Amino acid sequence: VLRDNIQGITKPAIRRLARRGGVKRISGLIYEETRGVLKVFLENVIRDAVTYTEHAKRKTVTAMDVVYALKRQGRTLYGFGG
Amino acid sequence: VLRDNIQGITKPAIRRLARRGGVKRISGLIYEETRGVLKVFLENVIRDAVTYTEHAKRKTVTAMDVVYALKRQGRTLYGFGG
Amino acid sequence: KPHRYRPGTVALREIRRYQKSTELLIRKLPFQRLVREIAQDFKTDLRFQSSAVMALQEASEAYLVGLFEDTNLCAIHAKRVTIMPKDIQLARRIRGERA
Amino acid sequence: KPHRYRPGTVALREIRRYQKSTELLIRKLPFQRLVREIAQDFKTDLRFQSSAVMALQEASEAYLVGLFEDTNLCAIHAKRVTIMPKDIQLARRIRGERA
Amino acid sequence: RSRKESYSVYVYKVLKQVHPDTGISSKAMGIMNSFVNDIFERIAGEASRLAHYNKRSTITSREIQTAVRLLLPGELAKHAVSEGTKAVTKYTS
Amino acid sequence: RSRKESYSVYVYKVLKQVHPDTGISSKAMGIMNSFVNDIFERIAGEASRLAHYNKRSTITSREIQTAVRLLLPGELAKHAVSEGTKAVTKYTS
Amino acid sequence: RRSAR
Amino acid sequence: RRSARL
Amino acid sequence: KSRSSRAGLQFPVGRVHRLLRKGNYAERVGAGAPVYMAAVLEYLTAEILELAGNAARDNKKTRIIPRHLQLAIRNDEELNKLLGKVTIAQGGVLPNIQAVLLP
Amino acid sequence: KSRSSRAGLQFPVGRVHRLLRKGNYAERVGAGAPVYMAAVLEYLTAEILELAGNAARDNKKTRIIPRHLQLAIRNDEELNKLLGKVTIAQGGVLPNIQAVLLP
DNA sequence: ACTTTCAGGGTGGTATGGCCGTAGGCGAGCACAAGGCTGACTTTTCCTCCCCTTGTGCTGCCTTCTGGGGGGGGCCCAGCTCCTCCCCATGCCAGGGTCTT
DNA sequence: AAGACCCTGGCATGGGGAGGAGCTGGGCCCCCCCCAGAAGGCAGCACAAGGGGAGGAAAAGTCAGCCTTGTGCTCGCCTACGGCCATACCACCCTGAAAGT
Repeated sequence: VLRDNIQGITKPAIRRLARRGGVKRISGLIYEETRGVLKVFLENVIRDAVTYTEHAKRKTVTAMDVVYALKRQGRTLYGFGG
Repeated sequence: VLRDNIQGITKPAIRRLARRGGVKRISGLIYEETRGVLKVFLENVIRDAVTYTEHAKRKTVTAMDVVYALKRQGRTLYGFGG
Repeated sequence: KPHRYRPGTVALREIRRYQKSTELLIRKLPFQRLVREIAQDFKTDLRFQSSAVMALQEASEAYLVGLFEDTNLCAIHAKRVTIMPKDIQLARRIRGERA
Repeated sequence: KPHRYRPGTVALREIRRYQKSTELLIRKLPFQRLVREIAQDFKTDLRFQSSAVMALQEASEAYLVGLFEDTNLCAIHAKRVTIMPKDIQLARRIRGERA
Repeated sequence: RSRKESYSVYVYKVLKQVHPDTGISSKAMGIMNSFVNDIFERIAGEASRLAHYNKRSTITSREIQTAVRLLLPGELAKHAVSEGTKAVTKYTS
Repeated sequence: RSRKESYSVYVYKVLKQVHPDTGISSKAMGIMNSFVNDIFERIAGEASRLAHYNKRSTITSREIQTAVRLLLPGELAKHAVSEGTKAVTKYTS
Repeated sequence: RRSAR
Repeated sequence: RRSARL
Repeated sequence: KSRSSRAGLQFPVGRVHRLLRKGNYAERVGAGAPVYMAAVLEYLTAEILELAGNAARDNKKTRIIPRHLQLAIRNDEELNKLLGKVTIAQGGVLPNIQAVLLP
Repeated sequence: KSRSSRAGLQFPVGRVHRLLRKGNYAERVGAGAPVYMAAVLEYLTAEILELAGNAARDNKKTRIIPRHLQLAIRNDEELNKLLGKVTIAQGGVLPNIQAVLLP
């Protein structure tokens, strides 16, 4: 069933994200923390993106719904339409 | 009102501000840092307030000019109109 | 010699006293002089409403109190009780005021 | 025995490699499954454009990279090089996300 | 000079509904007025964008309801929507 | 028959002005489109609020100029204001 | 008189 | 043919 | 009966409609839009006023002051999120000391 | 000639005028408002393109990719301040490492 | 490369905005005091910063199996477009109730 | 308490959006295969953390001084209001061309 896919954000993937941020040494408890942070961020944007989608009485979440949900969240994304 | 008016933010005044913030011990180099931080914040708000006033061809910086400048800064202030 | 409190108890008393109150903690005349000194660099011969200066003072004081709370968190992070300039700098950097 | 690099230089090698590149650092299919699973809790039988999931991934990865920069700053503040969950919590708290 | 109008009369009426024996000062009432103006501009501004996204020239209660959902967090949105939907139902009836 | 709105032609002309021998990718060009759409919405929104504050029903080059001053920081606003006034002077004359 | 949550 | 500030 | 009376509200349904039309948020404004917005604004105000009045009673006072409004907003996490970037003039701060600082 | 060419720009003065009128910003739009906005939009584009194009030349390339725009944007303090809360897709990050980092 | 939908021009009207004139009201400035707040000095004590030692937790290298990713194909549900027309929102005239001074 | 005026009512009207029909496009699902990478493990070592100690820099107390703040008055410059009138912008008719698929 579609459950526990947050483990698909593997330890090597988080290390790559941390390495791009300049981190050298990463504690073992970081990976559970980063997964909890990402889930909260995704839940926030997806909630607003779906709200835009049901407003237009649509069933497919467009790239522009995500851009609108991000922009209202505070973060503006360039390269997917305006 | 010509110069050296930043010193009017005296050391006891900054200590009272820190106590309201829950600070127990304050370093001796904090007061100079707090004065510079306050001055930068005031310059940003006043530049926006004066810009609003100059647009309306006025000479008196209204309380709404300050409220509008703060809202532009993302620092909405209640109690002075809106 | 008279009775002398150990350091820290008076600090806690001041913390409680100034967190229980809503007064402005900066003298009004020096702050008004500072505001007029800053604004004179943009437009000369300006005039200020009383409510304009009061709004500026309230905004500045709220901003400074919030920044000091963030600085206190940064100080506790480094295993300290004394707030240092580097704590303020880190709090401003994370907040975005210096990125 | 074969040569073994001293612990740490491989970290700078990876830092340079992953800061020079701009590719997405999370596998696309696991992230897509995660996005579809989160959105299932809001509305059932949803559909996603490919660019929708791409935008979500780009936003999430940029956000995580920025958060890790802030966490690294918090770690350096505490006289450390190993980032810990308390560093993430402090960076988020100063950023205003914890509220 | 012209007269100035705000929500002071209605805020007093709402306060009397919840707390019969509690008053409100002048400075507190000014904050309540600024709060109502702030939320009105937020909801209307979001509904303006929301209607423009769908190439709509009209702002309806659907636009307000979704703007409420976007802005109000958690259970604040849930209860506000029910109050807004209940009021509109009573209004049309 | 629905149109597609973009500044791709004009960004191409501007790019050929500053960099004669340099092209721009498809993804990079879509970034420039979002940037122009983003800044247009910022200045127009600021000019709209400036006209509303002074109870003005029109948006003039003075509203646009003040909006540029409020948004663009530092030497960006000084040069943007200078370029705008130079264009307007040429447009009328 | 008035209460919701 | 179009340069700007340094 | 006034429009607010029909909707059961104590807020200006008519004046909000004038505000919606005046603010050029759209070319046209629906009939039910002011009624929905006035109900939301009244519900939010009543929510704060009940919380602020409770704070005054806790502070054994019979009048609401800006400090009481600040206590209500910051204590409720739902209103705190809504008004996260909002400054209440003469509101003070929430009384809170970190445990590690205490003796 | 055309309105754009009369002002001496490359951006569409006519297209900007429609967007200002259609976007519900004010009941009327002046004659010089679209001309002023087009001049500013063209200037801001030329600044980024000149900086981004220089990035490709220094990175011994010939075509601008989203990475070059990010390098130009984040390196310029004025452009960085204007676009502080803006994410550039496929932009990566600026290569920067702390001083305490290096042994 | 073609076009057809948008760019550009001229004219009527009128609603918006500029210019003059005015009256008052608020903002800047000046005395005066008295005292509450500030600034400086001393003592000290307690926090900070440095050093050391170590044990644990992180890193680095290897091996192997798994699953992400790429190709190729098929469905069909959902999204976009055009006609119609019916119903809601707007504008104008008239009246009267309310909420601000 | 009075009344200025804005909200409600009634009616005529143009236009917007909602249903219906139709087409088609890509989102989803499946299958196969490969090899790049993740997961587990082991050896090593380096870093976080506790303990100890010196010193110096904040805190607390005391006291002398000063400059803030409350009260009162003057001047006069600015700002909101009102009226007159120019004029620039919107809508409509007409003609013509430009970049997007």
